[PDB]
Amino acid sequence: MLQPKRTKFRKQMTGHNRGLAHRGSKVSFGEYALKATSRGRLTARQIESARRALTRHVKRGGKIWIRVFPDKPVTKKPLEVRMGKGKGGVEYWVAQIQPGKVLYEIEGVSEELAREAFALAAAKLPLATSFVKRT
Amino acid sequence: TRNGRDSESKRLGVKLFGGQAVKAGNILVRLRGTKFHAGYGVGLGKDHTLFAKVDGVVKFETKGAFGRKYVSIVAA
Amino acid sequence: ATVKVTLVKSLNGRLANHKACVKGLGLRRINHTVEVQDTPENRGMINKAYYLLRVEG
Amino acid sequence: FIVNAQVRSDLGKGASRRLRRNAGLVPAVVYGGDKEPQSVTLELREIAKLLENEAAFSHVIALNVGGVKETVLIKALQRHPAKGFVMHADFLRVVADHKLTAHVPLHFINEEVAVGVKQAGGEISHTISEVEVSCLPKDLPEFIEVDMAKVELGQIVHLSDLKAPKGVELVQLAHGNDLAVANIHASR
RNA sequence: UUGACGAUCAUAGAGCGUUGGAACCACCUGAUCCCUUCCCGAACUCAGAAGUGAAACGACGCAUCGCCGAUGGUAGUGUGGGGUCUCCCCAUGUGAGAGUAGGUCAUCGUCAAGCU
RNA sequence: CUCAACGGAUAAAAGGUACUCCGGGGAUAACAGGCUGAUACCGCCCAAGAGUUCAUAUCGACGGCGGUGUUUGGCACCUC
RNA sequence: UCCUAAAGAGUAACGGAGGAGUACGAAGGUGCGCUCAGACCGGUCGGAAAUCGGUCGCAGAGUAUAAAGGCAAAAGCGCG
RNA sequence: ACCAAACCGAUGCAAACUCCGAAUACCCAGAAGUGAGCAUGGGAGACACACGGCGGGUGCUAACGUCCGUCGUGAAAAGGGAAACAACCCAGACCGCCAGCUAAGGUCCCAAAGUUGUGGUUAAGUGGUAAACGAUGUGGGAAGGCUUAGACAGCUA
Repeated sequence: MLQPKRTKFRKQMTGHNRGLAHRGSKVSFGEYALKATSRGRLTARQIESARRALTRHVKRGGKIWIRVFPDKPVTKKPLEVRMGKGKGGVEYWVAQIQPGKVLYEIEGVSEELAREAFALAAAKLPLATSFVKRT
Repeated sequence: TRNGRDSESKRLGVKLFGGQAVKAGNILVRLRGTKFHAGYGVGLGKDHTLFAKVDGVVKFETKGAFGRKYVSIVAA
Repeated sequence: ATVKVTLVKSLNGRLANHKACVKGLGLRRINHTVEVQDTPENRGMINKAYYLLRVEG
Repeated sequence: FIVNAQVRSDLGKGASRRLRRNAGLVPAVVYGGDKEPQSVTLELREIAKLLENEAAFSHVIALNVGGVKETVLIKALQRHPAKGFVMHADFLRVVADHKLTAHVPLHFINEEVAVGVKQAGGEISHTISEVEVSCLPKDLPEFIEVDMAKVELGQIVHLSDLKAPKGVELVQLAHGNDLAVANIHASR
């Protein structure tokens, strides 16, 4: 899926997920967008479930942009292992969302076609998203 | 594969701040290679350790082209 | 002039710093009222411990 | 296009948030060429009508500060990112002679029937909008009409092609560049 | 009209354009003689102007790049209390960064030397 | 001088015990309890599709949100 | 040596990343001189790239040895 | 029809990336008021820590898990509050009293004190446990859309 080609390091801290989103909250390319109103983190297989939902409800044209990109590796110790022997291996990759961030953009369609298309992509994402327009 | 092995923390810093009084051997700055340059009355020893030579008050002034940090001791 | 202060909270679950601001004014226990000479330095201590105090004039 | 304001002699973080929940107001400033900057309260129920309007961004608005009247153009909108609503307004006095700078909407007026669309299986992809302006404040550009009905499947449209009327310059040609505007391409 | 040595380090920079000689300065002539080149009078040095201001250097103009940069708002944060409590909110003290209005073709000092 | 076990026990040192023994410990494991649910097991949301046609008679890929403490676990609070 | 380490010092984990158990009689002293990589165009058998000439550079090179902090009085390079 | 440096424009992100950049904490100096530093000696005890708040590592941003930084309480502190509840709020017990005012928490009856006053809201026993998600539940606030030229419903082709 979406992940970097080569990385300067292999593992990374956890950190926190604070603040709002002041850059990333403005629609730039499309004319409609699905911005996110609750904080969370998306695990890069949800993105391909939500992408392949929008691309078959259009069928005709339109252009799709994917604004967010996962770059944060997240580990997971295997089962039946006591704690404290190192750090587990990287299983998947995560992007970090915070309220206001725009997830998908669309243009070249009707608004009422697109409004019922982001309904399909929102049922695959674990966040409370909304519908916004270009100003 | 296994990685502990840190070192033992040399105690670097800056002693003797903006308005102190000094002597003739005080040290004023350990250093790690010229964060601060030798100003008016200071020494710059072997491993870039600054030190005083005359008596007075530390200054910590920025001067000149390149904008380098000059620690001078003012007879005041 | 002067201004009278009133200790209306306890001193026991407090920081180590507010507990010396009140002792610098000269308050010993709750409902103990003193007179301070209102200088820029005495009313500086009141601004730290404003919530333990009652500045009633 | 008309608004009316008040003076706002309370500045901070604390006094600025109590405006938004208690009274429903919105802070603002008026800063211009001749005078000092002056702060101002407006309502969130009024600016809502102006921001809903189409060409209101590139247009002159008369402001009633007290009974004080001034021709005011708007160049900023700080906006709340999470919920989405207007935060402080930051607009501009208009002098009769100092050049000016604003942003102007585009329309792409005639693209129903394009030779790239009707002859070859066509698409029209608007890359840019909100192109700037550098005018004289006397005569305003509300919008700019672009016509992509004409020539080709497979041509892009630059900034040099579309025309700014009555002697108005474009800042992007004042710098050494020429941005592409719209494309016509084949669908997937 | 210049020349030396500083003060201050871009609001002093870069780019473009214009302009100055026989006082200064620079190029210039020749290396015989000092002296020099891991080869070369290029650089270094010596005896020297004619010749020239082309180049260089200084001055004078342009905000085109750069560089400074308000006000207002916003982020964060010390203490006290809250709440739906992996995050925020209220009272109070504090308050950027980014961007906007706009700015900038520097300002001085010591001598010799040009009204001086 | 490398017990480099780097403040270095001596010039000079490997193993077994289900035949075992003394002094202690829930400062510490195996059984049951306890907190926790990754794993489990029972659901529920979108619905690509197949079901001849027809998404919901029956199933339902890609993915999301929970409940029970039932087994594989995590920790080591109780009892040597 | 860096990170965890909370803008003074210090600070743990069978926490994340790397290196040493040496070289040098000049790779030291001192006086005198001098600037990088790269880009590009011209040029005999090299030829994407050797040497030479040129413009543009504005440390993107170099530093005996890991990384960090530095370096135009150059701490980098040459000669007596 | 390949792709694809490099370069221009818009657009996001780093504990081991910085052109920047606070609050606090540290140092040294100045003074006013209020109330205990240095040095040398004698005697020890301690070197199994616990939870909670605010910053973090690890874990599954799971555990009354575990290793750190800092303040507080237990340990070594009773009394009142949370039904019972070391460590959470309040407050620190020299002794006597059949005396008065208060703090957190409260005022129908067990159970000491308001069946107090005022303005609205909820009918589910919510209060007195919970998620995506669903819905002509209702109260408020701006919106518009059409309409005595006959709208919406309805019965009429």
